[PDB]
Amino acid sequence: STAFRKFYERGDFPIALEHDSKGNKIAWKVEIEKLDYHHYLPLFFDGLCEMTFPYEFFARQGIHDMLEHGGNKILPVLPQLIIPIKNALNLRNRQVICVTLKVLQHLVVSAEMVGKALVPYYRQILPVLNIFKNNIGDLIQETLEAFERYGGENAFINIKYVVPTYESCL
Amino acid sequence: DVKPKSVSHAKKWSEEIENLYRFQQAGYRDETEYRQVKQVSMVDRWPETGYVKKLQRRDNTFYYYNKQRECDDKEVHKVKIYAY
Ligand SMILES: [Cl-]
Repeated sequence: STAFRKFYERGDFPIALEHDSKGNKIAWKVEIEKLDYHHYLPLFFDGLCEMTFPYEFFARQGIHDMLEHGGNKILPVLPQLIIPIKNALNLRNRQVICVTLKVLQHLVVSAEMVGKALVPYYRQILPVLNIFKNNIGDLIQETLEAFERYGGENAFINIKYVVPTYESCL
Repeated sequence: DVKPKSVSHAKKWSEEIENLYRFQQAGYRDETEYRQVKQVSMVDRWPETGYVKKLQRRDNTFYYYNKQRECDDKEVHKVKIYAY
């Protein structure tokens, strides 16, 4: 939020603040594989709250590229992402929720064991979804099924504990 | 409950190795174990180099580290590199 905006204007923001006429790709000043994800990834997740142009564009594109190319750099940082995820979701803004759920789907397929590691944090991040359970209702179901799919044997029941109405036939 | 699976020994000194050195001197595998054990906002680092500046140990004493490289080429081999 304010944290991300400060980040955005600093020389150490790793993305070049420029637009190419060819398309909407972001240009990295610094190679992604060279970033300490312990520092940078939570800063980008702070941007989930962002709804203002151009902050939200760089937050979203940045998260996406770092998740896509993070490899084994992502899982070690998972605990640091939970509070920014929770904070975004608990705003109870549908647009922010829809971006955050798509991000979460990317997160749990981004690397091995990440879906499994998310399970102990279900109770921190799922509760607001009950308000918007059934468009956002379908996105929620879809997201919960991703969590189950890549979350190991203990995933269904922990989803169900937090989201009592959850059902699934994978 | 996030913990590495495989372990290798470092080959050539690098920035990454320097920092692993500093964590392990203080009794931590890496920044992930450090943040598990202690409640950490950010890690104190040297602005110019990004090197770890200070760490709190498990007995609550503190280790401080120099602005420039500390890992002697001799010591490089002893730095453990953890998997995931
Ligand atoms: Cl994404």
